[PDB]
Amino acid sequence: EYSGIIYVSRLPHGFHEKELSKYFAQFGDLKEVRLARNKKTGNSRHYGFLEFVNKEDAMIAQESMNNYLLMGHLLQVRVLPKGAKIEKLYKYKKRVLVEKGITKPVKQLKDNMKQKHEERIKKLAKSGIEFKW
Amino acid sequence: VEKFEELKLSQPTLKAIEKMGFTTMTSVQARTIPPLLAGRDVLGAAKTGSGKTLAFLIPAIELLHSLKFKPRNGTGIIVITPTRELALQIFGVARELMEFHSQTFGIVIGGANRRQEAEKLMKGVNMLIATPGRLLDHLQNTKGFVFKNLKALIIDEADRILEIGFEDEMRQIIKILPNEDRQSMLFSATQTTKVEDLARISLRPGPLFINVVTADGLEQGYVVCDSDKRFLLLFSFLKRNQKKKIIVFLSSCNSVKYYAELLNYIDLPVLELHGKQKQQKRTNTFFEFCNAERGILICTDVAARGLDIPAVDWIIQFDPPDDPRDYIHRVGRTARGTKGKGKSLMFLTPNELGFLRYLKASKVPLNEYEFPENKIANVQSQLEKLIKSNYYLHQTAKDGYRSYLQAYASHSLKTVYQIDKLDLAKVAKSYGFPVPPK
Amino acid sequence: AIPRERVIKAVNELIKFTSKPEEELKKDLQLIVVNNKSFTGTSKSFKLKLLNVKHSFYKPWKEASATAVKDFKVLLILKDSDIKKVSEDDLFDQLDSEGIKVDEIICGKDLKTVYKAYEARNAFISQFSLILADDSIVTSLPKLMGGKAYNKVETTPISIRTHANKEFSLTTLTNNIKKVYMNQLPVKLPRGTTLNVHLGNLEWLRPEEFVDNVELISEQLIKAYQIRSIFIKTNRSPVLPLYYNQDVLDELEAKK
Amino acid sequence: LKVPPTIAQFQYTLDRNTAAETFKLFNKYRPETAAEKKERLTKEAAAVAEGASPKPYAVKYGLNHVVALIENKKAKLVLIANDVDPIELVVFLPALCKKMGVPYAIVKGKARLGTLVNQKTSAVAALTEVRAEDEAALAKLVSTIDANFADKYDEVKKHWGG
RNA sequence: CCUUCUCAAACAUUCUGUUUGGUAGUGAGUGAUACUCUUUGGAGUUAACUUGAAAUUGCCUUAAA
Repeated sequence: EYSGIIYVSRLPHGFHEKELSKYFAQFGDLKEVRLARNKKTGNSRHYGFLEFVNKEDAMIAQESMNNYLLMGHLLQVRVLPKGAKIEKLYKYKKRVLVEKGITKPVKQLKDNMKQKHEERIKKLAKSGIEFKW
Repeated sequence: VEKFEELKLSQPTLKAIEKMGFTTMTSVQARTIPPLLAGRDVLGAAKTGSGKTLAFLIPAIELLHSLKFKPRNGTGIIVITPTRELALQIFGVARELMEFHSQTFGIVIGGANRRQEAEKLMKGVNMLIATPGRLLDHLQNTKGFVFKNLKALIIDEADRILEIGFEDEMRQIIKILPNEDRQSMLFSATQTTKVEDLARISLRPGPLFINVVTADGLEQGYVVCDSDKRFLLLFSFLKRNQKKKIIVFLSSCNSVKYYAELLNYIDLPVLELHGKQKQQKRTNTFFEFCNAERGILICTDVAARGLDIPAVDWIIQFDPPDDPRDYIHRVGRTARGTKGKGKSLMFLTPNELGFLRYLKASKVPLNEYEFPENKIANVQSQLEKLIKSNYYLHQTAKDGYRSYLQAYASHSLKTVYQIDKLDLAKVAKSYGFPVPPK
Repeated sequence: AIPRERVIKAVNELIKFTSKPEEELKKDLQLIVVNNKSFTGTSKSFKLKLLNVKHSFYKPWKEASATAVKDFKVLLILKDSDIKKVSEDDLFDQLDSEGIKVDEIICGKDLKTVYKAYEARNAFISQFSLILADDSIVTSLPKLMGGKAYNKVETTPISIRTHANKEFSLTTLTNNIKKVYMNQLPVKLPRGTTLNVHLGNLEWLRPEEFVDNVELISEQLIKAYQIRSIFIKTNRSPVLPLYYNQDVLDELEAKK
Repeated sequence: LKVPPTIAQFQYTLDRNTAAETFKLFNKYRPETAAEKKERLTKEAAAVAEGASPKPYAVKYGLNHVVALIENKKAKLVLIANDVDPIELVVFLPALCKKMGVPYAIVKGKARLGTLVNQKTSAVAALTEVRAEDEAALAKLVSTIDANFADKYDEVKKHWGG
């Protein structure tokens, strides 16, 4: 027997849990709505998972919408086998750069410039191709 | 040497021969043309594609022009030219004379249009160019409207003709043909004596035997194209900055025509050869290419015979031609050649790799294959969105397509191509301007 | 700075590293790398730069690529109302002098309509290399051209100020496409600690062009941006030293 | 009464939405009105009377013409009404396009098709080559009629209705 | 059933010239080379590739009734 959840792919831009829950509630109040968003550069992965109340609500909403078309996108939506356990994909965002540096004085960092460049000329010396500086 | 003046034939005949650019006739021709003039049967054997067109040809307009006023209705001479390719070519040598007047010339061909064919036979073609089997169709059907008055019979390129599988066609035609005043001739360039015991029919006295006489210093290049629409950037073959010497095989005159203007618009050196050129531009082009270093030309099995531009970097075997005799053993072209350098590639729609095995049944170890992109998007749209000859009419670059499928069509067991799969069917994935070609 | 002979032995002995026997187009490209403490901070900025160079590797890009597989060619983007003003056959009378000709002059209107459909898009822009645009639109280009073709300094548009003052007329397009052509090599200034200007193709003019390029560019950008260390390579290469500057290094301690 | 499988394939049509989309498309393509041709040809009339032609576009709607586009084959999508006075006329299209692999689509009403074409009726209106603007909307559209209509409705081929 | 930042000043009067500014993406994935970093926290940056806007679980009411 299948699951109560509905897999949804093909999710256009401007279609999120506002719109997900907003629309799909018409099939009954849904337990869960998740949209798979991007770890950075905030936007989605264009698919998400849902679950409503009972298997029947999933029947209704799915089959009603399974091939439904919108904007440029026809939305392939279908249930899953027993369970399938929506787990992960928390709401993400675009996590801004945190800049810590540079705690050390030019001692070890300008050193590591030195030793790193010296051993660099070592590296090109292994190539081997002979340079200077 | 044989020239136009001696024979004292009609002013228009040889006067028009003066328009082929020939100032005189070769030794194979000198060994033949006046020697033939008689009731004397002739059995030609000579260099491959040595120019024997004129040689055994001029009998036709001679005998007939002496009988010119006569039947004009019962078709005068029949040539049997087996290969769809060479058939259409040597018909290109039926076009030879504008000053051909009294004569008409049947193109009688496998895969041509029957209703068109006999629909033109009712008009009493004077001299015809056929292929044996469906010619049996028209002497079983139309013979009354054609047949009985025949004058001269010549088997040209007896090569596969006399071999097994055309024999029914033959022994039936000659058994039916009006041998009474018929002039029997069996021609080729080079073929065995087994022709003889296979020639036991249609030989009466008078004849005499005229003979005027893969290489491992070369490896045969190899390519596998899955997409049957397969196209190539010869620029990366031409990356030497305009300088290459490249020769390119493909099927038919229509096709070389198409590729000629097309690849003219991808802006490459463009020089081509086919039956539809006169002898004038065959000279100008091929000898221009012996005066050329940078460039390419496209030659079908017309120029697969003996013609020399040396040290060609590349022999493109594209859309494999007729004859594995020539295909395999003409490779003393590059090496052991004029001792120039290069190799020879053939672009293979996939399933036919057994042809390869046939070639490796002919036991040459082969090597190359690299990664051409049939998914280059440009060349995909760089052809079949743009329209030209099919942009003149709805009947043209088609004719390119047609020609390809007909020459490809004549081959059944000759090549490995299965009646069932790609021959002709799944190759229709190359069909049109419209793609995917279902 | 810097010594001439250093980068000259690097470029010639570099020709040694490329002397050993697409993939070719991968290998032979010579790239100039440059670093710093940090590049311009906490802003993704797509602004490009018009470099002043010894000459342009455009013309060698053209002629040597006239036989190439990719066969690059030219674009430019007009505004809405200038299109009908400047025809295609107008601007052809002129550009020829330098041997340089555009193909297609389109409106972003047509990018937003016919050239959307991201495969029709990216397939329409990816067959190019050198790009043009106009500033007034370039501000609007981020959303239209989309996140793909800003991944190549190739495809990302150069900008230009085409409009004259006021009510633009074509003369400045005629001479100013030459201005954006001959002396100038656009280059991009991303985030992070690292920027490698894409420089040239080795099979083009003798190192006499390229080394001078290295000079003018190198000391050019050294000035304003206070770079840390400078390298050169050929697309593949373990980096080649030229000017190792720890002087301005200590500026790290200046602010911190 | 029980109705033959070749009928009752009408009565299965495109939904509110998909139809709505199809007309979102074609309503771009209205074949120009009569006063239109009179327009352009009057203006150009005066022009070339005193003082460069991209290929025009529309939907190709002639029934004879339409079946003519098919069997070549040309067309891309075909719209077929559910009501023809001699219901005979169209019975063979849904089979035909079938065997020819053409995207046929049943859209309800002959007034509804007839109105996009500047006529009172069509019962068949179809297009083959389209401008590049909507080419994607086409590929997806036909993908939508495949997916909606075509997919699960193989059943209609058997099963006398009624 | 949505429609896209299509320009600025400054400088010098030249049918244009000079100069500084102004632009955060559909996503998915290929990836061999580096830079840089900071205490494992791997962060920002480095050639150039495939793609039907493809998929699976990286903690205001008159655009009504």
